[PDB]
Amino acid sequence: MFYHISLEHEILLHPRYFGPNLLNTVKQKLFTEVEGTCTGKYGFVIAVTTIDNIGAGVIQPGRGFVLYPVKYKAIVFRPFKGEVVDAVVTQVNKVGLFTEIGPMSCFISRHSIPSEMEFDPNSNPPCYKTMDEDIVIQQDDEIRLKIVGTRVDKNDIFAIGSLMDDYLGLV
Amino acid sequence: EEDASQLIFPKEFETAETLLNSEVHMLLEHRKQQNESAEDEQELSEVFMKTLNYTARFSRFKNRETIASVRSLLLQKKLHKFELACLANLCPETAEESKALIPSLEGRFEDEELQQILDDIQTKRS
Amino acid sequence: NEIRATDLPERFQLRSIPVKGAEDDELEEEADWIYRNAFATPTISLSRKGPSTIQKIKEALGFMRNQHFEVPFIAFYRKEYVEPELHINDLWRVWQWDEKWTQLRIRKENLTRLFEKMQAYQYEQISAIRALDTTDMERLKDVQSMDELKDVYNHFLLYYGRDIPKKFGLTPEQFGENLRDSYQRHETEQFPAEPLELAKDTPEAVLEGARYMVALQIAREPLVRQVLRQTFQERAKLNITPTKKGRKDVDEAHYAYSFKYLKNKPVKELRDDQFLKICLAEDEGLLTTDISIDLKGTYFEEIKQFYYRDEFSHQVQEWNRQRTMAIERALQQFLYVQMAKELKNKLLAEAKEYVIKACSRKLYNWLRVAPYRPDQQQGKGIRVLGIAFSSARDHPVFCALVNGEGEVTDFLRLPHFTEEREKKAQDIETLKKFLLNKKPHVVTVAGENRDAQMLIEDVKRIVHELDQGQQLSSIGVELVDNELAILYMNSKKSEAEFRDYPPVLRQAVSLARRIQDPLIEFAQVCSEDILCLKFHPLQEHVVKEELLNALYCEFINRVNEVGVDVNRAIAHPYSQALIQYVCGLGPRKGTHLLKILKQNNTRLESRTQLVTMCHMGPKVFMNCAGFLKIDTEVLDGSRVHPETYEWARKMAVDALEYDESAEDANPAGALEEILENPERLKDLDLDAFAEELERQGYGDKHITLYDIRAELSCRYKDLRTAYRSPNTEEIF
RNA sequence: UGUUUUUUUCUGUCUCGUGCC
Repeated sequence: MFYHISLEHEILLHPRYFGPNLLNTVKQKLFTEVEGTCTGKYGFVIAVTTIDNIGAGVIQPGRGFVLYPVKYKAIVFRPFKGEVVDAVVTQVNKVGLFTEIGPMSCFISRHSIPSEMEFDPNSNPPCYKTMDEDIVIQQDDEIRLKIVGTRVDKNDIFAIGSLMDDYLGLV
Repeated sequence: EEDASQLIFPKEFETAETLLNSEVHMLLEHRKQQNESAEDEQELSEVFMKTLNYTARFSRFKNRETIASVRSLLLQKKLHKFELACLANLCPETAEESKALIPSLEGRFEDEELQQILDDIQTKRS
Repeated sequence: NEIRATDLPERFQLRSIPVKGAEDDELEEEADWIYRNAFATPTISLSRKGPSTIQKIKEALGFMRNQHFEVPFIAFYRKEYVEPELHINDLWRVWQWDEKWTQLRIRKENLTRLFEKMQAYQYEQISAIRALDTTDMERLKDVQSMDELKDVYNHFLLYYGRDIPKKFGLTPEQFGENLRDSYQRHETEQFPAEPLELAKDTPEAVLEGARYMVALQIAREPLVRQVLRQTFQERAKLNITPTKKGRKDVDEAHYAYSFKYLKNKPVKELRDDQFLKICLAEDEGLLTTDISIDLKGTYFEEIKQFYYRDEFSHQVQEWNRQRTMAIERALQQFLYVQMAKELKNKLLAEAKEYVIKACSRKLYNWLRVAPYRPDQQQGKGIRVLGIAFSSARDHPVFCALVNGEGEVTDFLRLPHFTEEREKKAQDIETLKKFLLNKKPHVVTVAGENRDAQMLIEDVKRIVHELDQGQQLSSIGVELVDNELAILYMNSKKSEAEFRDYPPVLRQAVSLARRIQDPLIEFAQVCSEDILCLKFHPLQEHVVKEELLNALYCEFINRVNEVGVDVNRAIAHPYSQALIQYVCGLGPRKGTHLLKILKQNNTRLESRTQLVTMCHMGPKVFMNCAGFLKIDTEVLDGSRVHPETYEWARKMAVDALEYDESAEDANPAGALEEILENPERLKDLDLDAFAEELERQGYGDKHITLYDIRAELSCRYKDLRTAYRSPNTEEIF
């Protein structure tokens, strides 16, 4: 779930970047460093909206590299356990369902799915229906789910869904 | 221990600012509009494109004034910040569905008091 | 156990997976579905005619359902019931049509049941814009319309509501009929009311409330899908034009970049020409694609007049404006996007079909077994001298002299080559020593570049000048392209045959085997092994499952036409494992039969070896009677099955004019003299044989008479091609 | 209508005596 918080970071700037475009160069380096990455503390970062201020560059002793502890106002996406969101189904397989929560892909197994939703391997598009064939769930459909677990695979978040609670399907 | 169902989060995340699907959608759209201009600039990555096409399929309302109105009519209540995002994004039909999906609403408020809010949210949708 | 000890053959069970057999009533439906879906866009099976083709498909499906018939089993054994050699893709096409018909029938039954349940629920709820359960019957009956039926069912589900507890403009049916007929029979809501009055009776205070409902009704209507379906799919002049970035990125490599301003490409170029579809798909993947019919601007204008009022005096004008707005909303919802998606799906299907056809053609061209045996038929076969050199630049070139019985006799190396900058005698001496070491029957040299060709020519000249082909005569070294031997050298068979050998020896062995028995090599490979050889670049864009199925069907047909040697797959590893692509003898059944033969030590005594020893079931024996062959009864090693053995013996006796007394083995004149050469052909009449088969036998022998005569005259006939010598372009 | 080579920072112990700024 997306949020807007204030973060901090420092980047070393090589002395070749000194000049009238110092602040512009610092901003450009900041943009291509903290966009799209992920951390286990704050979660996955989408992008940066604006920068608060530029700190005082403390030149290191014996080294021309100077660090700028910049504080930027960026957004972050850190889903937690128990949250309910609305995602889209990407692929339907007998092992389980595949979805895509923005910068995440979760996964629901057949055990989580109730017994009413059977398999349709005979039909060309992998789909799940009921006995009466009234409700149909397939790919490219806005299907909800519940985040019952979380995981970070070395700055690569991958949660797990569930389909036990009622009112989880077509709106 | 981290479970949003029981309204618990780390200290850093407790002081965060909630965002709605339409809000993040328009923020990313404006960022794309700014970045596409000013040639000789590093183009967007696949993360930006996937987030855009993910948030564009759940934009209940395009007008920014709709976002302002729906946040203003909701902040007047005594619900926490976490209850401002999920309830305004999912837009459930009846109060029973909202209470079932979010266990925090069970016993926190009356039935008609939440049904009227859900009806207002549904009407605010474009 | 179910695959090997099953009542029905493996091929029959595998073909009719979705539809487990065909019933008497379902056979006609399956045949009709196959005929309707046989060739819609391109011309296929137009050979068999419309009604004749439909009858043949129905007969083949009925035979497959009853006797567990298969593709080759029904194509050859049922030549009368199906197209009599109309095309190679006869049994496989019939099986695919039957499976499609069964799947369509099952889907229609499910849709009808769902519609009936929904109608019952609506009657229970509202019976205690209405909700009527009348479209369920139409959906159930609409078996041919798969996509249209699914769209209609989804629209009905979304309109009625789909909930399972446990007056605005023209009507949808009238609008659909007016659009389909091209004349607006029904106008909009011809009433004095306008959108101002209709937007107050929901609670929105906006005039667009009814437009959304009208658009939802129009999009979720089977009639609209049927009217729009095939309007642009039938003809769509896709204009190929690279974009700003596509022009430089494609570099004229894809369909959307080859023609800078080459537009107006109709459905023929994409469907019939699979290369164009593959190029469009590849270009449309990353950079961009130019796929636009550009014919709507005039197809969408005619619909605008229909469903709208003609007068304009407030009530009439308001009704016309509301109808136009509703039509525009419906078109924006599921009018342009639906047509574009249908066109894209049709283009993808055409590209996949073209790729599959190209793969099948390549498999047919490269799979025909055309070895180069002695005299183009001392000892059985010829000694293939597989010479697979690495460089011919002072490096050891593999040269194996394998025999004609699917085995390698010996080999040797030739490190000396023309290494030495100026040495024109060391290579000649090495070649002479290698030729004198053994007595090969033919030379199979490979090639990689000009140097390899020069080395091969020098070796051939040295062999011919000094009579090094056999040590007593000149042997012509037949050129062999390094295409199959290189792949077969590093295969499972190559590794098993020789483990502590260099790759040159394996390549030489593979080249020798490929020029002695291509069928043995094809049957003794995983089919993995077949997928290694690329049939065409367009096959990659299309699904590889269709290409694999086509290759498997072609291999099975070739094996059935050429037959399988029972004794060849008993002790010789080279000619073993050839019971996987038989008509009715699946891979599991073939493996079980091979294991039983290896354990019990049973040989190919006759055609009834698997029926008498209890190794194969009656259905398996009947379906695989025309593919199993033995070394020795007289008609065992041929296409004559046990059912036609008596007829074949009687025909041979009549042709030879010999005595008739229990002719199975004892009288050898009509059998041996007839097999040696044609004794008498005018004695056996087609009409008399057909009458005898009809009176006694329960089947006409008009088409099977020629096959029986050929089997009696020639046993173990090979369906492979002849030895194809490399050409100039082919050699290069 | 041809032309033979590619591997690299090692490393040593504890004790005593003598001479020099």
